[PDB]
Amino acid sequence: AGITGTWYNQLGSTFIVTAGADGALTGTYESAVGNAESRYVLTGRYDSAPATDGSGTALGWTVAWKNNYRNAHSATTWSGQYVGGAEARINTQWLLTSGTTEANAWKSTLVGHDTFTKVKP
Amino acid sequence: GITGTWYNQLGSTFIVTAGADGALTGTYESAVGNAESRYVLTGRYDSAPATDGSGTALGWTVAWKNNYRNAHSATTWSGQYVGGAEARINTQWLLTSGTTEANAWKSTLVGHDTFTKVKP
Amino acid sequence: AGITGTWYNQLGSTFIVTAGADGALTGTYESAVGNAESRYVLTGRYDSAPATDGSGTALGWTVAWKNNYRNAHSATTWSGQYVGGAEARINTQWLLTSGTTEANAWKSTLVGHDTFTKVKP
Amino acid sequence: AGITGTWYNQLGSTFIVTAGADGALTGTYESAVGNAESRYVLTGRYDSAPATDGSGTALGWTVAWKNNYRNAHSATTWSGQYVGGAEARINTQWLLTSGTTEANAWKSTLVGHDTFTKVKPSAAS
Amino acid sequence: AFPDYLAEYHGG
Amino acid sequence: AFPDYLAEYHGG
Amino acid sequence: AFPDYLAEYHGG
Amino acid sequence: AFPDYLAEYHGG
Repeated sequence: AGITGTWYNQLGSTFIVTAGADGALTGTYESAVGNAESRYVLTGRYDSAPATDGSGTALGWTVAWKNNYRNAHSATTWSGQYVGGAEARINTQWLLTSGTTEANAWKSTLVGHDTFTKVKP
Repeated sequence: GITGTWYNQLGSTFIVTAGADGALTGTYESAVGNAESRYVLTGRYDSAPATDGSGTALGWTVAWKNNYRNAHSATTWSGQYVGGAEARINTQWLLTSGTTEANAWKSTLVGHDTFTKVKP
Repeated sequence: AGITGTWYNQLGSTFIVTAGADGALTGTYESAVGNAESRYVLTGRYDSAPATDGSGTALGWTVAWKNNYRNAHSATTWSGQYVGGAEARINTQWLLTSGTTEANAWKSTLVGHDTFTKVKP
Repeated sequence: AGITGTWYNQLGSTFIVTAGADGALTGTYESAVGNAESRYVLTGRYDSAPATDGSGTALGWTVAWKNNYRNAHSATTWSGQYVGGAEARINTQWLLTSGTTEANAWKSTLVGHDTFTKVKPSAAS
Repeated sequence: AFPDYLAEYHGG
Repeated sequence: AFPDYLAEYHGG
Repeated sequence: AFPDYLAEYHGG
Repeated sequence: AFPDYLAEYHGG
């Protein structure tokens, strides 16, 4: 039980993360195929002493879409919470920002959502 | 360009280092800047941005826990660095609270902020 | 357009809307129980001449959370698209803003998402 | 004083709105040039009985980016509040959604923000 | 405000 | 679509 | 939670 | 940019 582990969205995109004792999230995020070109560094933070009243655990992380194979000139942040129990889940909303000219900055940031579980689809 | 000390219009201040392989690491504190106000910041940035006038994509997270207090919440900033004589980081943020399942629908606030290297 | 009709989310909250030839959306949004105290005016706009390439139909609407019975001092906007098919769907992102003091304005606006179909759950 | 009136963002985009007594917003949003091709219908709602405690007035509106001249196959909603005082202001966050294929729906919706006042930028100081 | 009776209308 | 002529209406 | 001391860090 | 290969990572 806990945030540390391997997580999947419904499309099989997979992050492998360690949740450190003083709030660090560190790992990788890769495609369902899991080839090297598809793998990116994931870094974030979480509440290492959450409430004990049934509340989830607040967290967030970032992936910049550059690795040693390709570069999309963009980065995504996910903001959400971890919910423990029999079917642990991380529910998120995300922001995806592209590097843009000043003229195009108004259309630099997309919003969306996703959910992750430890069960491989 | 990114590495350094940044301020918003209220004087909240972070130090950040843009590492060789895309890491952002630093500390975000209040305008008063006392120990209780300091939080760890971690994120990522595009270490090889386009050369066509585009900004540099980045993001970071602060979980609002330190050794002194804990808000049971965390914020992510998504945005871009724009270099030059008046360098700026323009962001959109999401602030999520740990909530019960019944309250999860109202767990996440949205907003925006801009940072510069000049003290207000 | 296919938008005119009665729509439901997964919790059974339901709106009944007309998509006018002029691009207007007009109707009522109510709770699953649907008592009078639960009903609010909905108004919005949609693209009355969408692309013919498989794209959805862009739309948005607003509900201010005031009726004669109660007032939450808040309003929500939904931005999204209608997706035609054997089973039509409207997918949305929403922003819920409260009236606040200036000091609390930073925490005035929540974000989320929801999806609606014409099938009562 | 109030929501009814002509509002401008910093680029001079101009909305002309009427706030009806029981919560309707109706009007038009146009460019700084203000020619017919630039003008779009706006509709929304606002809290017609805001709290009497220093709070602003919650509101929202939508523009679909189609008029008789052109069609971007997209629509924007603005969510925010009206704030009275020495220079009245409407502060907003917005969502702009494009009609997309199902494959591209994940990248259908941009987020941003804007602020409006009743002062035309050419007269601003 | 964000009262609990609004939750269902927002999908929660 | 998000054509450039929409920029000013969105504050950009 | 969203305590008031967080406001400045969020630009408000 | 928002290339199509990013879709799955965003749930799309």
